Amino acid sequence: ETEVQWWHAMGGANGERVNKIAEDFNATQSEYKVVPVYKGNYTETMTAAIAAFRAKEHPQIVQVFEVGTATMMAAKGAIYPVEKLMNDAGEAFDGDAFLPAVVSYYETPEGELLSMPFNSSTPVMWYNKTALDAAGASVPTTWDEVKETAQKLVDNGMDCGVSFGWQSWVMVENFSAWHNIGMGTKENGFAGFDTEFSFNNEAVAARLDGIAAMSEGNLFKYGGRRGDSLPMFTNGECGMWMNSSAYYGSIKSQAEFEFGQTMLPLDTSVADAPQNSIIGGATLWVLAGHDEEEYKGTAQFLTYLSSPEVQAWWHQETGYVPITTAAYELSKEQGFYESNPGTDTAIQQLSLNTPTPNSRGLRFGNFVQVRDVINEELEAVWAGDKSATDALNAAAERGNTLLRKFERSAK
Ligand SMILES: O=P(O)(O)OC[C@H](O)CO
Repeated sequence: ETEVQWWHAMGGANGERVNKIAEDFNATQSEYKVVPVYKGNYTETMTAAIAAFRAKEHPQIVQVFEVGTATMMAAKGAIYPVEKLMNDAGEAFDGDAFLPAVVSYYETPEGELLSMPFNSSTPVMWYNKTALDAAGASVPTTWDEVKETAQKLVDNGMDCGVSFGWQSWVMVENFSAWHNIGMGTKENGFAGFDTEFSFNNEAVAARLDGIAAMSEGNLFKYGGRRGDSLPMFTNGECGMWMNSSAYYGSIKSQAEFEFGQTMLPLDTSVADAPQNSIIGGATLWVLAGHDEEEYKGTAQFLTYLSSPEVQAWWHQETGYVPITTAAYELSKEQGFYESNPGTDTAIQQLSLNTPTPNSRGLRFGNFVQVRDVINEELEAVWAGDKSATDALNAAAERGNTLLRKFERSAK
């Protein structure tokens, strides 16, 4: 058998599902063996795959988070564009089948998808319904309601009211799209490499300052980057938790309480109605430099991932959105949204209203490094070391240096 190495960043429950998908494909035919290899968080996984390319130890497939897309698109010669791979191997590829938001987010300026969609998400407001009920609180729709609900929870003895993971993705990137404000110039990077950051504005700053002020009295508690704060929610310590829809699998298995999810809170001091939320998660890039049989097996595995049944199973088990309309329709016909209330929140929120350039998503080179900058500066806010105005100004300044570095090399 010819092995197809797939380096990915799926840990915990979702990682076990990756291994089930690969092995199911391996059991259906006798020519190709997909070998999934966990390489760490998204940054570690992308870094590892790129570093391996010199020693020719790089995988056939690498999962690269949405953040890394501009960098991967500029890495011409390192990637095998998926449409060319599929045609070369004799496998179908129909980009139009993917959700419109996925297509608009990932397509090149000429309308081509270079990578294979797989795990797309958006942030939702997770909540402990048991704790809300005991506190006499309601599911919030606005930021004022988030604070009031947090107060009721803590008054009723909850350790803390609200927290969030992936804080830049949630409280800067998605917060901006949800309120139709720009994240950077040149249409959040889609219109040019000469972009600069625009999130250092009064709307974002005032919200971050408001959250920091909730630390007193434990209405808010910071619980770290990425998914580090997950056990705060599943242990029943915080009653509200904003993070990826893709925590559904972990939450369903680890939470001893009744849980729900709803759309992100609206900051009514910024807007009277929400816009839409934006993509998170990753896509699958095929790397150059391998042989024909390795690519044939890669293409056949991508076909296995393209089926509505596999896409629906992945969505149902993880909380990543159904990546195609067909997978959504299959899940609906199976009664999944009736039997599991709220699992259609993420797909609805991505397409809530006709998008604007501010709500398409983001495309910034070196955004892997900018993500660290933004997390560092937000941590300075939670620690009381900087105001949000100063922290965001520093994040935009440091981020702009990274954008200029990318622009200089992308020519
Ligand atoms: O937890 P995920 O896979 O939905 O990813 C969250 C963010 O989009 C990562 O940048």
